[PDB]
Amino acid sequence: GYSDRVQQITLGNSTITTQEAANAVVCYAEWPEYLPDVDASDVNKTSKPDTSVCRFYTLDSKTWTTGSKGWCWKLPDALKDMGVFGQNMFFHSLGRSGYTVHVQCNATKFHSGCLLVVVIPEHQLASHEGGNVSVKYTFTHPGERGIDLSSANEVGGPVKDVLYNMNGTLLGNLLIFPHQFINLRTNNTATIVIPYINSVPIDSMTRHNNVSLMVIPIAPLTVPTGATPSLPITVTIAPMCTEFSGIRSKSIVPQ
Amino acid sequence: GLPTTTLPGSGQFLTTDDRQSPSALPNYEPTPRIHIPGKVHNLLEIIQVDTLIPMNNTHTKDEVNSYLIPLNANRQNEQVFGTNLFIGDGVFKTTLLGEIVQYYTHWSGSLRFSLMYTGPALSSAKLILAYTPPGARGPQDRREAMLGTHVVWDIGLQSTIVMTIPWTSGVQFRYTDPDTYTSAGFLSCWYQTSLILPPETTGQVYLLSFISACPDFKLRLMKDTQTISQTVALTE
Amino acid sequence: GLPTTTLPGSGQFLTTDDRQSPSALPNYEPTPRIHIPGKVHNLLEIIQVDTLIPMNNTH
Amino acid sequence: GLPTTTLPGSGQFLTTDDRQSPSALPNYEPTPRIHIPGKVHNLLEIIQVDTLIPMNNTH
Amino acid sequence: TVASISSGPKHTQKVPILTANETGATMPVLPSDSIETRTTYMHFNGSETDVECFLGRAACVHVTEIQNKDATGIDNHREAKLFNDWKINLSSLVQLRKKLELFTYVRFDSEYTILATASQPDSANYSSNLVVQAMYVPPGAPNPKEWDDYTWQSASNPSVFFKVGDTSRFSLPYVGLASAYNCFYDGYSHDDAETQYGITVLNHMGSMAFRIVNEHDEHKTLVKIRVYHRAKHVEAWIPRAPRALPYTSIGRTNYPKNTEPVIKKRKGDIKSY
Amino acid sequence: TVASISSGPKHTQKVPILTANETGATMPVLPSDSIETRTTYMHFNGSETDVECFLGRAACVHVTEIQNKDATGIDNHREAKLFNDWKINLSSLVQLRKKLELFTYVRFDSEYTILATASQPDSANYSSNLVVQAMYVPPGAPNPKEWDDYTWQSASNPSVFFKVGDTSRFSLPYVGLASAYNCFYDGYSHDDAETQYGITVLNHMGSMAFRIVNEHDEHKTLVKIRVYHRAKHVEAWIPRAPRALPYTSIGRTNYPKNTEPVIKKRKGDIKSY
Amino acid sequence: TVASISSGPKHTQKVPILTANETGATMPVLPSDSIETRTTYMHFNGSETDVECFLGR
Amino acid sequence: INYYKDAASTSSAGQSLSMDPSKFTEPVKDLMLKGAPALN
Amino acid sequence: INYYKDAASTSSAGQSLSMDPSKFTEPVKDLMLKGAPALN
Amino acid sequence: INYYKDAASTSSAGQSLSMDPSKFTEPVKDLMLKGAPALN
Repeated sequence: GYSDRVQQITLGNSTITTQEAANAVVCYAEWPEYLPDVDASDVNKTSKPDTSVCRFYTLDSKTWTTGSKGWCWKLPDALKDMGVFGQNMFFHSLGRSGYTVHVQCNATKFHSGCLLVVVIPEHQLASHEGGNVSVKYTFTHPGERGIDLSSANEVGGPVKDVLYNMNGTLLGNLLIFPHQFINLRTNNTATIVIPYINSVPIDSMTRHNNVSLMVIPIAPLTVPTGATPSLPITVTIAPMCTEFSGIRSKSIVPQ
Repeated sequence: GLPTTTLPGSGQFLTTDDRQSPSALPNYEPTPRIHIPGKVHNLLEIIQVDTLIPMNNTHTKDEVNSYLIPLNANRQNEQVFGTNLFIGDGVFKTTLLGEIVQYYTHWSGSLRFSLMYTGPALSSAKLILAYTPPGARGPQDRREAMLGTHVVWDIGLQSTIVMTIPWTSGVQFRYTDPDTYTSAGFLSCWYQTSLILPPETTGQVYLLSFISACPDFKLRLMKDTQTISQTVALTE
Repeated sequence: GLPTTTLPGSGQFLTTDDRQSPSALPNYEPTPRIHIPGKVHNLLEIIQVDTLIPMNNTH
Repeated sequence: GLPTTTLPGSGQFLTTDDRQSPSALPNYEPTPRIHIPGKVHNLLEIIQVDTLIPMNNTH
Repeated sequence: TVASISSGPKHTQKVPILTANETGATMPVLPSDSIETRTTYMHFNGSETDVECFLGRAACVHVTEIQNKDATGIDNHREAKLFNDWKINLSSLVQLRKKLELFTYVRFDSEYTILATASQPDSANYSSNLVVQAMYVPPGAPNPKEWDDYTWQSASNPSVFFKVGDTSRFSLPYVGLASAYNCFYDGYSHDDAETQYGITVLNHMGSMAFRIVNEHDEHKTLVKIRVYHRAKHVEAWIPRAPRALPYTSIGRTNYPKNTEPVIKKRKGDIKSY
Repeated sequence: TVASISSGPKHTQKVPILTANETGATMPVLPSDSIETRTTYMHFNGSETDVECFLGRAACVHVTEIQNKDATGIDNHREAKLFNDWKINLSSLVQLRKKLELFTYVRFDSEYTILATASQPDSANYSSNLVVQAMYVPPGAPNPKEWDDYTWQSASNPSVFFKVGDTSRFSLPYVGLASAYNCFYDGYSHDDAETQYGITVLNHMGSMAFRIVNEHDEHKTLVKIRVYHRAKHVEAWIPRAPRALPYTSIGRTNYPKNTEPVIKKRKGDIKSY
Repeated sequence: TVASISSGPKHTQKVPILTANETGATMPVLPSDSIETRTTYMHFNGSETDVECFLGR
Repeated sequence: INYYKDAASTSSAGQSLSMDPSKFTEPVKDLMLKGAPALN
Repeated sequence: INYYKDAASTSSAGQSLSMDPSKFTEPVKDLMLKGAPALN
Repeated sequence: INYYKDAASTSSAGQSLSMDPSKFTEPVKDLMLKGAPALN
């Protein structure tokens, strides 16, 4: 009586149940694991807070309306302030982590709409100015708020044009990245497990984000007659196999 | 001193030849490799992942909406969409498949075309997808369409339908850039019965459509893509 | 570095010589051969089929 | 005469390449080596000896 | 290898063509799941789509130019193109760039070919024969200031001398600092509020300085340098969506404003053929 | 091997010299069936009549020309012969063409040799040294528009750079779409009422674009390109009647009107010697 | 080859970090004598610092 | 025959002949069998 | 010795030494023997 | 393969792979053990 459909994920002191899942994706078919010695470089023993950092943090909720263009969060940024995960983050020189991402959106059998939930490794954004204008730090570190693709261009911020993925590629091809759809008629959640993907064994958690999670409405939300025209979307994310190394004074970052 | 003779071609530089060269950095030790998920070995590995087709090309500036094929409730007998199968041009051209095919001169193989339905769960519909092999015109009505490769799709719990365009061909390779002799057919879709919405519901519903290549597929003779060009060198 | 000497004829192009060359299309896979009746191997095979002589050349 | 083809790079001088050359002094016999304390083999051997840092740079 | 097996009529409870794309998978459906097929063999291996093959041919990566002329009274050799440097890149001419950016991280050895040809746009009695010097200048080395500085001694820095009209060729190991070169980097060099975004040393491949060794003749001679780059021993990770809009800058993803629709509009209906 | 066996007088009921040609056969009659012969050996193998040998020597297949000159103010490089393309063919110069069309389908690898020589028809101080670039442009690739377009980057398209006066040589595998190249095709590309007859992609071998890499000197330089083609690994099917009338077009069988009698008229009678 | 071995807390009478530089020696002290380390390998030979290489271009 | 000492100086590598699209085409956590229902 | 990797790059092929004119000189359905009458 | 007769004409030497810093880092007459007191 197991269905692909019902699932339970327990991680730390927190549990999620979905009764309307559509399997789960594990990026590149690899599950998060700690850093092996053969791959290690820094000689420091690392710190593995385990259950105090590897639990589920639910970010603040978004509201899908007929005019929504899509939202974008960066990792580990989105979690920069969650509990002890965040403290560890500002206090060590280097850290490394994988995540379980669970995006939630329920409706009824009269609604229609379909969101794309995708994880993009190394999502370098484009400046809407063109040329070689850079995208300032603050703009690519929105924190739990994430970036709202239907917000206005700002100065020093990225471009927010959806048919171009914020980088000069077409929305249609985002499907080459680990992703899952939430089609109100099928699905009510999306779950993706992200292994740590980098060109170095461990890195800085503040100067470099290693994935952007993106939720994009593709088939517009259509509510039943005289229904309220909107649904909330909630994102809950859990660091998994986290390791921190090179402890010290506590980083100070712009803004 | 051993006697030699040099042949025609001596001193030429062929950008495609593969020979040994002296290393400028004798004895240098590269950084160790660490493990990174995701290694690609063949472009054939990636063109099997499906991506969305902007089938609804009828707009005037690129929009999220050209990915949406609309469906109308209560129409009978009528046609949902049509396209030829020049995978290197037209709707296909910006898709990952289209985009890679363009790095090669010839392609052969089967294509997989699927449609995912997004209408309310309490609605229902039966569509027919038809592949018309080279030699006939794009079908003009379902009767015409239904006499070639087709699948009656019944919209249900299972949200997507995967149609295969089996390789139908005299010549074993076709050109990726559209060519007549080498042309592959048409793909059309019609109401088999009709879309029906539940009460309290209204308007258009949309289908999303994807394209990817079957394991069947072959691409050969690499060349340059018409999809990118430039007028002055870029700088930092 | 192995010492060499080049002989007279170096650099010439003789349309009748038969040597190796780099392939411009590295790794390309040609279309499979299928069977076709009629293969010719030697011109000596075909000059044994008789053909008509315009003997009455007087026109 | 063996047929050859020369590749791009022929005739270049790369200061870092390592090949054989004719000796200008054929048959010459170098002076014998005697023992000298102190032979260095790697620069890695010497950067492990500590030396003083002008830390007080303020002059 | 069979490309298609033989398959006949089906009337089952087992439907391989109905799936749920919401899952993120592309189910491996074949012609034989939905029509009746006959056996056929592949006759093909997919040799020429190997990434080593795809990135393994020489591409032009840079065209520069230097001139041989009397430097007498020139206050700025660099500025007179008496000599010229180039910080190595693979993202300035777009053909090879789009190919590499199909991947996120890439690792390979480089083989460089340098072609140099001379031009004499104004009245010369003859064509002189110039020798070019290409010096590889790694970050931290003294940089040439005049066309005949002590720098050109290049006692520790690899340099090649070849003749204009000829070609020089050598190969450099993978010089990246990390395990792969980042084709993309969503980071900064430090948490500064104004530091540059995206451009990184993670990509840095050295830099190269060119000059003519010859002193000047009576006329002036323009020498134009073309650098070609061929990847050998390629390793690529994490495929990405191909580049759709035009490029504007080395190292940023930025596209131009008021660009044009990249998807071709139908001449007709959705229903059109 | 015996070329003739010994044979003596015959008075038989078994007549090998009477046959019925209406049958379509050429009965294998020998000297020894009708005169008295002596033994003789062949001393010969028929080596030089092998089709590999017959089609295996280089033949000139194309002569084109490009010039190096100041492109300043040229509105159409292609038109100034600043650069030039060629869609590969073996039926434009007739010598090799008649040889190939002795067969219906032919399959082979090609070895190309390209000789380039320069001419300076009007007053020059000297002869410059130019490097030619020959790019192989398969159907669907961007085609060069100016003599120095992004196209020439040729990041994915095989190109060779050699010097004028020298020769370039490389070999291309059999690039046909079918199992053989059609020397003839009695068809159309589709059932159109006005589509072209006979000319087909079944024959298509690619296409090639040439340019000089050098910028301009003070004089102008004419470079004339000659492409030679040698078939290697030849396979030929279905012999046909040799070409009798002159050729008029690449790819059609058409002969010129009011052509001349191709059979030599006797100077005398049928009875004449 | 290990570049660093794994080493944990220490509370000893054996102090490798106190020395007398007046002796002229450079005592071979390592990270693992004064912090807690994890194993890591060298992945490197020191090839390009050989004097033959240094003076050989 | 390599004429040179360093590995970077050798010619192009030889075909992976690796090929496994499943990391890209089927990265699902619970295995999907073709023919069995997608969602149970 | 081939110096190159691809087959197209090898020299000319070597003599068929196949030679069988009968597909061209005697494509008759019922075999004709020299010496026996052509038409029986 | 050496093509030449004299030893000077051969290419560069090959890595010492000798490496022993103690003549430079620990030339003390009485051996010092790390961890034992420097001056007893």
